[PDB]
Amino acid sequence: ARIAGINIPDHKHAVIALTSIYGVGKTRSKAILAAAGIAEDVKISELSEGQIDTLRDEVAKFVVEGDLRREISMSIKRLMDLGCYRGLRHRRGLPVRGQRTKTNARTRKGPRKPIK
Amino acid sequence: RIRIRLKAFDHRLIDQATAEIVETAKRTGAQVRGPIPLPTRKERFTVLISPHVNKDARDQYEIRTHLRLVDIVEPTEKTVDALMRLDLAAGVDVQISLG
Amino acid sequence: PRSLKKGPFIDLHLLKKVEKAVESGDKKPLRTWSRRSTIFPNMIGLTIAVHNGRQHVPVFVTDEMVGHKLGEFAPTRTYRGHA
Amino acid sequence: GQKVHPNGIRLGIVKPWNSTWFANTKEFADNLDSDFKVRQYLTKELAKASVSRIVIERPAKSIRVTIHTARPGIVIGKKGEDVEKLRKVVADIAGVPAQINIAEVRKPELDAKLVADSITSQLERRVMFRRAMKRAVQNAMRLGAKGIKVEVSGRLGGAEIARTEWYREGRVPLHTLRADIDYNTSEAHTTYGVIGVKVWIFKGEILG
Amino acid sequence: AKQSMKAREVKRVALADKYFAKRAELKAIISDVNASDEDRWNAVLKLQTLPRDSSPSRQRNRCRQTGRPHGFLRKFGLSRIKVREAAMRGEIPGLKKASW
Amino acid sequence: PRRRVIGQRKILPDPKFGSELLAKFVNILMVDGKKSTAESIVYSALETLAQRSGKSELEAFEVALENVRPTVEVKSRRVGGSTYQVPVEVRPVRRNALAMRWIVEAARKRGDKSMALRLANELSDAAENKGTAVKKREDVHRMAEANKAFA
Amino acid sequence: NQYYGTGRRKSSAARVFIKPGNGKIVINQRSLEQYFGRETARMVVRQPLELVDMVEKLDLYITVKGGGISGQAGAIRHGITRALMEYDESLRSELRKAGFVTRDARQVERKKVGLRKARRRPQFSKR
RNA sequence: CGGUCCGGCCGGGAACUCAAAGGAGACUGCCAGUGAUAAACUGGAGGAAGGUGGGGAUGACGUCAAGUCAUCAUGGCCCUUACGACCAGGGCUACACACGUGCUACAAUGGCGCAUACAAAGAGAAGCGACCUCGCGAGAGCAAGCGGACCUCAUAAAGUGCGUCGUAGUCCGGAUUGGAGUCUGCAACUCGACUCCAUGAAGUCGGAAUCGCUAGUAAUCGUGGAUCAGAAUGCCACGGUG
RNA sequence: UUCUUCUAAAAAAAA
Repeated sequence: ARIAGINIPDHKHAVIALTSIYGVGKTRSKAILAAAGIAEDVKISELSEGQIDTLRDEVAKFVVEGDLRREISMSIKRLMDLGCYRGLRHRRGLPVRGQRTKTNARTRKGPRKPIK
Repeated sequence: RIRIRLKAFDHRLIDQATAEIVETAKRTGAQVRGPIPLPTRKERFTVLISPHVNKDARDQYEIRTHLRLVDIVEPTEKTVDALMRLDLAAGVDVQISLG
Repeated sequence: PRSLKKGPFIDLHLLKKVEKAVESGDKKPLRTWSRRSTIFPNMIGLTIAVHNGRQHVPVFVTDEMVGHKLGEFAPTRTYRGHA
Repeated sequence: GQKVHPNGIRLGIVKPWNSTWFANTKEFADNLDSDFKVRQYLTKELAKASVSRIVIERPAKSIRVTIHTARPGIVIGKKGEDVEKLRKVVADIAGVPAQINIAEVRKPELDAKLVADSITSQLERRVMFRRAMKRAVQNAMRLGAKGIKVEVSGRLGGAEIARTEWYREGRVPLHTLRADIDYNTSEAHTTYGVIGVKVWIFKGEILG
Repeated sequence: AKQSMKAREVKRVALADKYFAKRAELKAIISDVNASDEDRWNAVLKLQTLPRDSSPSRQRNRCRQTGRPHGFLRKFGLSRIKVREAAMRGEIPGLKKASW
Repeated sequence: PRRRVIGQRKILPDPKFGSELLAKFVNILMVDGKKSTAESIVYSALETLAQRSGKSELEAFEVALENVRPTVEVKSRRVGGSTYQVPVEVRPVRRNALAMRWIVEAARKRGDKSMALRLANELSDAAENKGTAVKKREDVHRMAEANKAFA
Repeated sequence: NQYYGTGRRKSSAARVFIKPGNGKIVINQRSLEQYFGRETARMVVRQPLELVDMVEKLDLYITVKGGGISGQAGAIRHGITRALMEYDESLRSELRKAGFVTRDARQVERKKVGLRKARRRPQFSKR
């Protein structure tokens, strides 16, 4: 009920609850439960500490929040100080995968700034 | 057995042609199955008719490829030489296939 | 990106040029228009003037630029704001 | 321009195609291109001779083109001299063995293409457009046509602003599909630009 | 369209037929899984030396009568405007205005 | 419209009960052409309505409908300079249409878990003379009463 | 000794065969409930056979191609009516009143040039 | 009917679906009423269809000096060591903002997982590409059949049955971004499509206003084609529920 | 019941 240093929900099913960890989605959660021999429909409550310990050992094999944010930020920072096109686009805060920018770039640009 | 496939853009012409084929087979030899009508392929196209800008002004054309199938169950020599030497009107495409 | 089984792409003229450069050890900037070529380990420490449509921008190749294409470090759009 | 082409709208009812052959998609485009080249060459060569229609048909990998013209003596001249000269160069252009037949056009004053070329030649040699239109309509109506409508358009009489003039005697039913309206156009390259001529000829309703 | 564009088209189609076999052979070598890295590397290097216009992908289908690069139709080899003109005059067999 | 009053089109009745207006109800309730889903919802709502009412599903549906059917409604005339809401009597087919539409739009606004449960609760309250559907009925009746002077 | 009918709907074609028996309905070598899980479909199939009281006096051998659930169901109903009209020759006066003999000819309207669907025009803007 | 590996599959049969070709059929043809002894209108009898049965093609004289000299043709004006021509790289994909047309949504008439049922219309030789093996997957290797009512694209989806989620920014929604790849093409950085893992913005039905639709229509769900080496939420067609 | 205004350049044929 506490995995990877964060508290995961309890009333939720195990396969859903595991996704709360930064670095684990639905498929990775399924793979974890399969390796640990735990059914997907069981909740985080009414589950033994030994099973939860097996879950911790299984999740340890992957990369989760602590080093994942560090490496993601490191890659983004790498691009920016590297001076590549993606770096310049990142520092300017615009879409980097070659999207249109004349309109529909709201997620990277935030809410509209009116002309003054 | 010998199979003949007729393709044409004019249905009246293909009907006349297939009637001629079954007649010319029936005269020299015999045992022609009959003039089977195969499905007509309607190939359609849609083109813009304005030279510069009118997206809602278009023409819808089609090319109907009519098809006919005839075959001789057991062909003789006086059947096969005759149909080889015989020629038909332009616009009809014949396809000889033995076996 | 390019499929792994086909290998990386680099123009033959640029390949010969970087070979001559690393052999003679000269330090003059190699000007080129080859924006579509990937960086190889021997090109580290060299200055290559990649074309940007108007001029030949000089870029100093470091060890952190190997897996990228040269054109990423020579931006072609010039923009300074609207206001 | 609002009205659909009369020959096109009647292509399966009463009017025949000007090229009747079959070809699969592999050789359809180059066949069409070959037809265009031979039509262009023939129209360029036989400008003086009143050529009305160039029907093309290719049975068993051999092109056979039948020209419909109103002056066969002019196009053949001495017996078998230039028809072979046209046949060889057409066969060379198409790259397939050719054969050229010639059909005479009885009553050339009731043929849309020939009237258009006559009007266009008269325009090119600077006659009054009204005079040419009246002469063509009177000649056609005298020879027994059920109806003709001619239209001439663009910078008439050397004017500054273009206009369209048209005459119509008799019936010219363009909505009736079974009416065998012979329609054709032409254009005159005068010293003040290009003048367009259009002509519809209604020969009588076809039943069946 | 310009005569220059038509000239570029005929030049490209000529070079494509001229170098068709060599490009096919080189692509087969590169795509071959049972080939060493060094020969595949030499093949991708050799492929560049061939004239750029010799590639099949370099040509754009233009209307055979006017060289218009837009609105092409493969079955007729012409653009939409020339297809309509030819159809309404009767040069394309079996073609007529459809209705259904 | 202007020229011709069209002839009324036929509707086949529901399979389970053979009722015409219940079939009309499922037609009104359906969204995106999913008649099967709509049929499942109305059948479940009726099956729980039968328990809560102790009567047959047709009778319970009808008594619930009767408390939602209006008898007079306002229609705009505007012969004068302002909007004249004239109260006009409502014909039976339109009465049934209005009742069924109001019930459906009320059930779509309730906050229960399933549409079947929403529809069942709405029908029970309607039979019990409560809810936003009968509130809408009293509102249109009150408006027609206040504007009863024009006829 | 079999009695045949043909029913058609939107795009479906149903071939029915009538043989005297106990009332077995089989469609494409499957039972009616097995083939048509939808209750409205089951009702429209049984509609002529419960209009005239011959529900249990004869068996139905049915084969249907093309269409969808409701289309195949309507086609089956049309075929049953057409087959009954020649099997009995006097039920027509009642089936016509019930509107069963008529072939519903409402086909799906084709899409048109300029329109986004059969009749739906694209969104229009003045300014 | 005779046999079956239970598969129209195989001897066979030409009835049926269906595939085309010809013909019949719907014309106010018949009856009653209204009407000026008319034209015509309302109603019913037969009939699959009743008054234009449904849809499409078909656009008068002309209007807007409407649109196109950048599809093409063409009078005149302009350049001819350049306003002509070739090549590489860049741009047409930029971005404080405003508008038009769409796609996906805000959820329980739903999302996810498993099992299962019914289509139509097309395209295919520098092409469509079965089956088998490898890969979680996009796909790769070998590779029959098909110029095609035969083979391939291609298992349609909504539906139905079971299970779970329980009104939450959620097992809704997939934007954005990082890492690893596949395919086309000399060449996916600017600037292609798709896949795997991780990430999960805004959005809880929308102000003033405004648009489409009278029946197999609106709404909704998939499928194909043109363009095309690759590259659609657009366009043009097709069917399912309704 | 109220509902105002649109400056300033056009061309049209001659048996």
